[PDB]
Order: sequence, then structure tokens, then C-alpha cells
Amino acid sequence: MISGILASPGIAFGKALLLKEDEIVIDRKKISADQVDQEVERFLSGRAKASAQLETIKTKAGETFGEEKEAIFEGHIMLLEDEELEQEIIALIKDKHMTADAAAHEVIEGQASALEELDDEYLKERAADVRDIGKRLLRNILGLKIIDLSAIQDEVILVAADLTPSETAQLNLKKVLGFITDAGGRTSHTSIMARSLELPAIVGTGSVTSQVKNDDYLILDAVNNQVYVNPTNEVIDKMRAVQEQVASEKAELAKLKDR
Repeated sequence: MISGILASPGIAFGKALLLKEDEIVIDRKKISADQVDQEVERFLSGRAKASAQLETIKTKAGETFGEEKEAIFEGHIMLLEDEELEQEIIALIKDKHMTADAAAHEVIEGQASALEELDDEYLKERAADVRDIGKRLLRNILGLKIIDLSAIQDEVILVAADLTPSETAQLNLKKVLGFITDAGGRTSHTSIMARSLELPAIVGTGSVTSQVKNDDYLILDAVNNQVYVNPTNEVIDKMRAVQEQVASEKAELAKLKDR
């Protein structure tokens, strides 16, 4: 009964790939002047990584969708390498004895919160794009593990509460079989992918992430706008024939030569 908004029609079979995230724990402990010097190297040299990460993703955005998307990630690096937000972070770590994780979170706490005080969905939706830049920066300071979605080797379905341009900029469109997310969809960056690529997808799933686990066997219908979870062979075998009869009845468009 999973009623979504249906992005594009089509039918695909594959295992559920649930993208879960480990909650990050920030340490609010005060360090000693003997560990402050290390925070700067962890942050200074750390930025060497975050700068290299987004940079590497920046080229994937231009080599995957094309140039016009590089300008968006190009400014996202300027904000991260901002010499101004740099002096403020440093000072805090040294003046408030804050950890690069805590101090870095403070600045990012006002950049996102301050944009929420604006009355414009454009600068606001930027708040979500800005927080995403801090999240990665945090996982880099703690060297936390990063989810490598651009390294899939088995064809499966993609399930997630929602995906940000970055994830979509590095996603692999050669091993993915479809995109399923519970995001309103009105103007969800996901839909724009499913629409320009005409591939089949759904976005208003709502709580499928609370009904499916990863590895779960699913079947996307994108015809009746419905997803089947753990279906009996009777329904699979029965659809496999009719279903493929559609792709073949579609290849009947290849037969659009009789006319």
C-alpha cells in the first residue's frame, strides 16, 4: 500500500540497499594547552582531506552530470576554505579550549541556524546544503568511516530517507537499478535525476525506510505506483511473464515498423 508520487513508470527487481548512518558523538571535554597544538594539525591537515574529498566529488559532479554542476560544488569549497571561518574556528579551539569537533560544530551551528532565520526557501534549502558540508568535515576529523556508494559491485535498489546533491553527484548510474526515497518529491533533487534520466523511481514513499531493511528482496512496479515486499513466487513467476511481456510489448514499439 506504499503510495508514493511515482517519478517515472517502469518495473525492476533487486535487493534493498538501506543507507543507514551512525550518529556522530561530539566531545564537549576541555583539552589542555598540550593537546591544543594537535587540534590545529588535526584541523589544518584535516582540511587537507576534506578539501581533497569535496574536490574529488566536484569532478565527479562535472564528469557525471556535466559542468553546470561544478559551479555549485566550487563555491561549497570556498565556504569550507573560507579564511574567515578559519580564523574563527582556530581562535575558539585556542581561546575556549574547544575540540576541533566541538568548535567546528559551533560555527556550523550558526551558519545553518542563521539561514533558518531568513524568509526565503532558497537561502534556507542552502542551510541543509551547508550542514552537509559540516557533517563531512566532522567525519574527517574523527576519521569516521565514510559510506562508499560509488563502489557498488552488485546491482541492487537504492533506498534512503533522502539524498543530497553530493551523494547524487558521486552515485553510480551503471550499477544502480532505481532510486527509492521518502522525500516529498515536489522539487526533490532525486526526482530531477529520475526525470532527466527518465529512469523509474518514487519519492513520496514516506516510511519505507521504517518497513524495509537492507538485503530485503523487493520488486518495484512503478505502474500501479506500489512496491511489493517479500512477494511469493506465485506473484513473481506470474509477473515475470506478463511483466516482461510489457518490455516485449514495448519492443513492439521497436516493431513500430509495421506502421
